Amino acid sequence: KTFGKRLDIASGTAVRFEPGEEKSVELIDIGGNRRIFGFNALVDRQADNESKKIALHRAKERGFHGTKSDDNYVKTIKE
Amino acid sequence: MKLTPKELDKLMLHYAGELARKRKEKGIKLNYVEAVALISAHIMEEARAGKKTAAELMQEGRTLLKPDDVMDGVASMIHEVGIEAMFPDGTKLVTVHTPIEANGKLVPGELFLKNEDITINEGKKAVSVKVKNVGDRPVQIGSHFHFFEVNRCLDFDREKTFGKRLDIASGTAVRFEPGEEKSVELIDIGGNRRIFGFNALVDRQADNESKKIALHRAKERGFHGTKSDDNYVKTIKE
Amino acid sequence: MKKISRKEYVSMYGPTTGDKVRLGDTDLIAEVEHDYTIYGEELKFGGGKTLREGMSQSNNPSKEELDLIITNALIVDYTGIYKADIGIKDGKIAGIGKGGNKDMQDGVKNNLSVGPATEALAGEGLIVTAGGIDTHIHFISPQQIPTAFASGVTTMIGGGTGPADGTNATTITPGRRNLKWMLRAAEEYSMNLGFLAKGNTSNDASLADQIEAGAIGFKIHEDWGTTPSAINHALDVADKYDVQVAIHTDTLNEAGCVEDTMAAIAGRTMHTFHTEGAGGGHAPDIIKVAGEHNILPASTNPTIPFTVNTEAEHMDMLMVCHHLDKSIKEDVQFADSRIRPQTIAAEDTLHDMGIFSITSSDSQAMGRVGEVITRTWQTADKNKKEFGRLKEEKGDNDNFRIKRYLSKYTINPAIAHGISEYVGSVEVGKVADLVLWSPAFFGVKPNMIIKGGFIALSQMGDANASIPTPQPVYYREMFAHHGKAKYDANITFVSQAAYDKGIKEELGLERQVLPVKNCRNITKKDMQFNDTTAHIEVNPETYHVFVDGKEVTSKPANKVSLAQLFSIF
Ligand code: NI
Ligand code: NI
Repeated sequence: KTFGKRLDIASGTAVRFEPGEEKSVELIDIGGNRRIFGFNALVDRQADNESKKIALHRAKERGFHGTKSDDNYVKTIKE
Repeated sequence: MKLTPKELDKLMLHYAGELARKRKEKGIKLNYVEAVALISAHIMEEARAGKKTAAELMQEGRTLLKPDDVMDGVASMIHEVGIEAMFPDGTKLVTVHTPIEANGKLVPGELFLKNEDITINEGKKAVSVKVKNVGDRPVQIGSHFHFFEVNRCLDFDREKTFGKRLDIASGTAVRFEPGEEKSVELIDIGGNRRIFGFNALVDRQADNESKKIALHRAKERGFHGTKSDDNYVKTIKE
Repeated sequence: MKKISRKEYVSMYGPTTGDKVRLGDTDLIAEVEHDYTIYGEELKFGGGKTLREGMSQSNNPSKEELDLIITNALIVDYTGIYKADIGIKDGKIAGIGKGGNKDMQDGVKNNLSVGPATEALAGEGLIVTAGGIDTHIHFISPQQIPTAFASGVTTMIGGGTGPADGTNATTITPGRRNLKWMLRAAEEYSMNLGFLAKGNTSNDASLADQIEAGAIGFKIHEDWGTTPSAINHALDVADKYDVQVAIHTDTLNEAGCVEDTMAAIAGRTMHTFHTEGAGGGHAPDIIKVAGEHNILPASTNPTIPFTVNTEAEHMDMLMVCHHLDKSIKEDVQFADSRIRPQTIAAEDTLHDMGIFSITSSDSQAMGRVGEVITRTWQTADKNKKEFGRLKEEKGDNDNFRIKRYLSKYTINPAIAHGISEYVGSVEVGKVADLVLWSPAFFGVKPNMIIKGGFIALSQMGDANASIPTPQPVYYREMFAHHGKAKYDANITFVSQAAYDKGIKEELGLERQVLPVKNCRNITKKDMQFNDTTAHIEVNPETYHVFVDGKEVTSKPANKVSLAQLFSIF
């Protein structure tokens, strides 16, 4: 539910998560061209539904918690 | 005649041997050059005659000169005489090993060694790993090969061998015959422990973090004795 | 053959083999290991002395005649602590040894020949070390350069464009045009200079362009975003160009924790700034990377040595630079996870153990550019007071500890940034960047700086006085500091790629331009006297530090040496 999104807070502010802390946050869509490069190298391309599957698969392979990408993943020609 | 450079060199060698034989007939004790040339010229003439095989000539080159026929020190200087001769079936290399036996005391270049042993890889603790060759072909491993990345047909506990090499003399090797099983000693690799090549299983700094990547790569590529746990978690660079 | 008492001999020519000298007001004792002199043939300059035409200056000199010779110098270097004469020819160290005239003296080699072209510098009773190398410079103000020069630093490596907010946080000179600005500004200064580019990008072309524009490496700083993707890309480009990478890791653990950063590094060579983490880094356990083979761990001087005033000072400093508020619990939580007196205490002992290998400044960015050397020797003195004499000592001296701490700001940073073939030690063939110390003032206030084989800075009295000694005496620019002479005495370090493309001629640079080299194939094992690798664990709750299973800590100091005895302010 958080793909292509960022925190809906004041620019340059931050949200802290203490060890064991649980809280809810607000997320808005990223603007502009929605070209996501860096951050964990999970997308590194245009953000859309087709790239969300690649990102979910990469996240699951790299042990990012809360990632549920369906098994029997079908690879594309460029991953 | 259409003589080649090889034919001119061999003609010169034949007449050097002829001079050596003449001097031996006169009763002169031959020196290093004369002995070498005499053996070489005899082998060439025998091969020209075409009545003997190359192995026969290898054995016959050792009976030409008795120890009393050469100067003191000559026998210990001639380890092996090699000569290429043309037989009826073409050019073959004939090498005579230790043609002359030593009879005097003069040894040029004689080595006077201390009787103390050399301790190699001092300060390196050696572990022992049992290895079996389940393949049908012989495998030989050198002293500085990263033993984790040996032929995938060898079966052993690969996890215990990561970042290690054989604790043997530098430039020597351990052989594994098909089906052979034996234990070897492994020491840690020294220096910066930067392992590049060998199967492209590490290609980075050797440490515990990279041992997991190496184990996973080895298991995916079918290296025997590799037990890397399932549910492997990939890193950002693999 | 005559007998001379040791007292008068040392008063005339300095300490000889077996003599010991205290360093500053500390407890560190240096013992002279060897002497290159022939007793009775010492070089002395003055009226009626030996350094005269036909006696010690040759009337038929060799063709490798020296420009400058330093007589009877006590060399303190990582290669040893010994007495010799240092000969300088053409900006390089030409020889170390006896020195003199072969016509009248026995053991003189052609590279140590004193002739009519040689200047004499007396070093009897003085210490010669290599110029210091500071590798964590924020180029915030040009006035930092004279301040570091007067403390014994001869090479500054870092990044920045000035008092801009990006530079106030990061040692980054971003992009080709800003690199050109700083490279042309560098022509002003008496200092060896090299600049780090921005590594905080995932664009390989942008990374490569900065290296080809003259940068000697990358800085990855969390203020520009220290993410695993940027780390991976920057390391790939650096491996292709043979330049160093420095990193200021993510304190907020935003993209990952310390092990994720190590996974992004992927076993490649990395230079970590302020590894203990008060200056930034994964809270609370960045310090664990100081035991890894591929890490070159450095510390910044504000945390060493650990004192009673350290924690409160760092807390208030953090509240100011980050504009934090004491009434906000989240700002307090950030501050508490950041300071950690436990890691600060552990850092001193890790320096004593050889786990930390480099000392640096973090200048005007929570660090003091004129105090790297002084705080290094204060840390050494505090560690000797607490833990006693090291077990690696050979004799009633502290020679091993002296070498270990001296390497932290001379040879190890030079190896780390690929300049150890030019600077970093008193060795033949190297650039003559030398510092003269009187032992009473060792580590805090030097006598003079020799830059490129010529005197560039020295203590000096008033210009109208009949002699150079009378008051007021302070550090003044010498002749190598001025005119076109400063272009011959100073080096601008660039990458090999930029050097091959003629960066010197393209930008019209008059300083010497040299390429850095051998940056990617070095590990923690390449640091002199600081090559200890160990498994470091940090408790997530108590913030305690364990090295190889044993807790490591130091106690704070209520008073340090080399501080209030030597300075009016
Ligand atoms: Ni920093
Ligand atoms: Ni900094």
